Amino acid sequence: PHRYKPGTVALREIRRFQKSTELLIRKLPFQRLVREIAQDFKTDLRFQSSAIGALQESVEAYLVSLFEDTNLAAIHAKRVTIQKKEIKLARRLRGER
Amino acid sequence: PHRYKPGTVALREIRRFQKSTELLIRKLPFQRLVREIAQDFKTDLRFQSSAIGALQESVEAYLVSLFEDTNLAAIHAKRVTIQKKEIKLARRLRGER
Amino acid sequence: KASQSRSAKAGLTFPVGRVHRLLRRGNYAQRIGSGAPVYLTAVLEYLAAEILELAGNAARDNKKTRIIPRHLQLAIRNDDELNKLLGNVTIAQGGVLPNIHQNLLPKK
Amino acid sequence: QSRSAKAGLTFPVGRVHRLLRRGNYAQRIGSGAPVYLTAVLEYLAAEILELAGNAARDNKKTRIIPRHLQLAIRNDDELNKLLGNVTIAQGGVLPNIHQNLLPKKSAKAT
Amino acid sequence: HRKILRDNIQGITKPAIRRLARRGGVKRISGLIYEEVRAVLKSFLESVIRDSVTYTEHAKRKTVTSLDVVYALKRQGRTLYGFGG
Amino acid sequence: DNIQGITKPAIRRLARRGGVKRISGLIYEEVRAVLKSFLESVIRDSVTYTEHAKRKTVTSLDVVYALKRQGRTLYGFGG
Amino acid sequence: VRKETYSSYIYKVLKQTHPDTGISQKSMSILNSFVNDIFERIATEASKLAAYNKKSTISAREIQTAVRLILPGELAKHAVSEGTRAVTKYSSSTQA
Amino acid sequence: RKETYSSYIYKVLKQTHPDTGISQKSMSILNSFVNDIFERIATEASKLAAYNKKSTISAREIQTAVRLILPGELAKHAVSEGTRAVTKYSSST
DNA sequence: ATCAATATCCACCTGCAGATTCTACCAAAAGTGTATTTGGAAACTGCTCCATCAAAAGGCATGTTCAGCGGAATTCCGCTGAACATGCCTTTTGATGGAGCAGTTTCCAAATACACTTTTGGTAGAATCTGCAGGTGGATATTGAT
DNA sequence: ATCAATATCCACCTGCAGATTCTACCAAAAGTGTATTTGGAAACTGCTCCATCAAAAGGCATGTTCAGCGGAATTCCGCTGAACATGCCTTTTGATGGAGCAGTTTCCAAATACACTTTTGGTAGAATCTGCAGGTGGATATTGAT
Ligand SMILES: [Mn+2]
Ligand SMILES: [Mn+2]
Ligand SMILES: [Mn+2]
Ligand SMILES: [Mn+2]
Ligand SMILES: [Mn+2]
Ligand SMILES: [Mn+2]
Ligand SMILES: [Mn+2]
Ligand SMILES: [Mn+2]
Ligand SMILES: [Mn+2]
Ligand SMILES: [Mn+2]
Ligand SMILES: [Mn+2]
Ligand SMILES: [Mn+2]
Ligand SMILES: [Mn+2]
Ligand SMILES: [Mn+2]
Ligand SMILES: [Mn+2]
Ligand SMILES: [Mn+2]
Repeated sequence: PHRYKPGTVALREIRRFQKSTELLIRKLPFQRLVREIAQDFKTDLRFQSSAIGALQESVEAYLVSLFEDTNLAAIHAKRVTIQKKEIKLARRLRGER
Repeated sequence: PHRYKPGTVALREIRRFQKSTELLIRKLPFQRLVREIAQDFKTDLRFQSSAIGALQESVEAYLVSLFEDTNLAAIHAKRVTIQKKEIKLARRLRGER
Repeated sequence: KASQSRSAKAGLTFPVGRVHRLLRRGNYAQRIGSGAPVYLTAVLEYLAAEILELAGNAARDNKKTRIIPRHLQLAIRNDDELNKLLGNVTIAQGGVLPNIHQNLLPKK
Repeated sequence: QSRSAKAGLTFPVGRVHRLLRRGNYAQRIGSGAPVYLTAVLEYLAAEILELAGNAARDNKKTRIIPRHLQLAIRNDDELNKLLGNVTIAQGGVLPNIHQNLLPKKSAKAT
Repeated sequence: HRKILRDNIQGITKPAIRRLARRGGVKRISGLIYEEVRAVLKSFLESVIRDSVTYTEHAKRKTVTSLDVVYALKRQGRTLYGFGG
Repeated sequence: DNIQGITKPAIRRLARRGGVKRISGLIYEEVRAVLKSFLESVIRDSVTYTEHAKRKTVTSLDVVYALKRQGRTLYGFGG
Repeated sequence: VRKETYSSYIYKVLKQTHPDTGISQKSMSILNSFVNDIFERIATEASKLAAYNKKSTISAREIQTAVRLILPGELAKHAVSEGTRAVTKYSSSTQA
Repeated sequence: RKETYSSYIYKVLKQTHPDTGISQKSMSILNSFVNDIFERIATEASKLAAYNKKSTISAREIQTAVRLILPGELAKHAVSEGTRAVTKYSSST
């Protein structure tokens, strides 16, 4: 049988996604979420199409921006695994609470 | 022969300094530097007193704010000593580049 | 004949006419509605008293009667809403809230 | 002849002058200001366009698309700073994999 | 029976989150990250939708436009290109 | 060196107020680096306001506006 | 040359509620910048609002939404309250 | 009948690299870019003016503006191009 | 180092979305030429408050002693990536209804434009009341030698 | 658990930078009245495009196995910072000619205006050109067990 040492396909993935630029969260599920979130403000709200996109491109940009920082908080603790505690610090330093 | 344990005057000083709001950099030295630095932009420049006051106040505020972030960085590495590598991450996770 | 001030009308003690003056010449738009300055002034005086009250407590809590910057800082920093509204504002002479991380203390 | 022409600019000096007026920035607007700005705006547009194409060029392509823009930007000390807190829709991220995350122990040639 | 659905933050699948961090260069993801990432993602959209809708409501409209999401983003320092403005 | 004038103690103090307990040896010259790099970014902006206002002196409100456009707003000196 | 601030007011408002409490020089300088700071904050978002809606005017509705955007939760609440009161109590543009 | 800088961007592009083409959305982004910076400058200009008790925003404000809102090399080149065009605008008497 | 399984690369291919190319109706723009209102650069110098220096304060520089923190070396388990299979629901292509955004016209309430009248917060500043930083001495908590 | 050596507390009282009640003059607001002007809130409605249900279609999420290897608990040690007493040089403090920043009068170069008249860049559209995504293939790497 063939087995790729752990962390090898992962790196295949990193190289992969940094080369492309398509959104990475499923469209509808996302739309759903937005809608849900919005409902809590104004009911019966119609969303222009692109408003979901500008919304999604936005969030994804952020989460990726945030992940890089998170990954730096990892390598810092002399590790290579992003832990819930990195995000805390990562967000804590970009200043977000 | 009296002597304090390594790190007991530290906190005494931490606690001592967080209670106050006195500027911590001697004024003349600071004043010089501010001028030394402005020279590179325009020669024979006169500085309002307060204009130098504004700078020290803000610069110090900034440095203090950064030291807190730096310390957090160190505690993340399961250390309690702020190293150069600390200030470095603290800044990287703030944009300063 | 007789007459009060617009501030007087709105039950305000902050200058309504002034805020209206600043609003017009402040280059924000061609027209400045007649109620807008009244509304704005109301908000301002509000917040104005809001920091003031808090800053006052800060001071009194320490048996002092005169508000110094330290109080305003301690004030702004403990208030959640103010702390957020003024997060990117630094108060000249305000010091910092006392706080020593656990990993630096023995116990207590 | 148009002011754009009367200035060597391809950008609408006329436009910019108006925008500035019906824009609420000052009571009055110096006659030369709109020129000076249209020039500054043209310059930048070209600067990025230059670096943008280059990215397309390097990728064997002829049509500048967002990734190119986003690449031109994140790789230019100048632009990446002027556009630090701007997000390019469909831009991607400069390829980069931290060393601590790479494989091995010295297996190069000697 | 026939008419049932659900609210959606779990709509952000573990595989997706994994992908984002992948593009962000993360190689090894500890399991507590996911619900964590979700937590964050939620309050981001929450923060942007809010301000963004405050805009629709002011326009007296009932249709969130894109220069709606956009001005909301700008307001907050996060500026977006590719949708107007 | 005037930047050297920012004594090892001052760095130490700020770092106390900052909550730091133990300071490694390198921190000192590093902190100086940061500090200068800050003052520079601020004064450049500051002085530019000065030359525009066609003055020779650098007003307090000149620092203030500089600091403001950097997103570092300051209360206590006007503006 | 004359220069005006919000000081007198800031002070009267302080004194209204808490009489035996004073305010230092810097403090007043700070509270003044705070008011101006926010004044602009608000008047500016307002400016953008109107602008956004091809409207050539700043009504109270603008100052409102602005206030709504700029200020945080419980504080945006109280502000708007205070805003709409002051205005209503102002439309008693008769005897009073 | 909304406006936009698309038309000129395209010219400016072709002038140097006539072969290069600019995608639909790439164009939309560029428009944003221009409006963005246009915005920053005007605003800074507006303040420089206001700060200095002036009712007019001259090319002098526009300049300082540029200096404040752009990085060295971009700022440098801008001030040139800026001066240039405004000098040539007066050359045309 | 060698051999097998895989992923990546690089060249020729091609239908299709989206760019390239004129044609031309045009309404919102941009240029043009006085008539005419105005702010900015100018000339002067009244007036702070900036640069400069001498002289007693006090924080900093420094070399020594060594506690305890950091980083290396080590050991181990359980956490998460790789692989593979199952069938769920996301994505896609329309087709269709109508909710709302958006283009237009419209007229008057609400706002700008002075002239003129009343009112006020800013100020120089002598008279003077007072909050509190700062220096004292003794109760009271904390730290470390043993 | 027991002292000392010090740090911290706190009620107690006091002098000076600086707040306070005072009378007060006023350039400049803020207010007010009639006239002239208009930009938006309302009423009507063309058509763009947002919400859906539809039934096939498979790309992609989810669950379970397996173990490799990374993270965490743990031991030990070299050395780097904290603490400390010192006594000298650098910053702090109080006083001053005067360098430039604000204060004000000014006179046309430069910027609004309102009306026209010439020109240009967006728009629904129609004949048509074309850069590159989406696929396969054979050569060329890259991984990893052996
Ligand atoms: Mn791949
Ligand atoms: Mn609160
Ligand atoms: Mn770079
Ligand atoms: Mn460059
Ligand atoms: Mn109004
Ligand atoms: Mn240890
Ligand atoms: Mn009075
Ligand atoms: Mn005391
Ligand atoms: Mn009395
Ligand atoms: Mn009207
Ligand atoms: Mn089927
Ligand atoms: Mn095992
Ligand atoms: Mn290991
Ligand atoms: Mn002189
Ligand atoms: Mn044409
Ligand atoms: Mn291809």
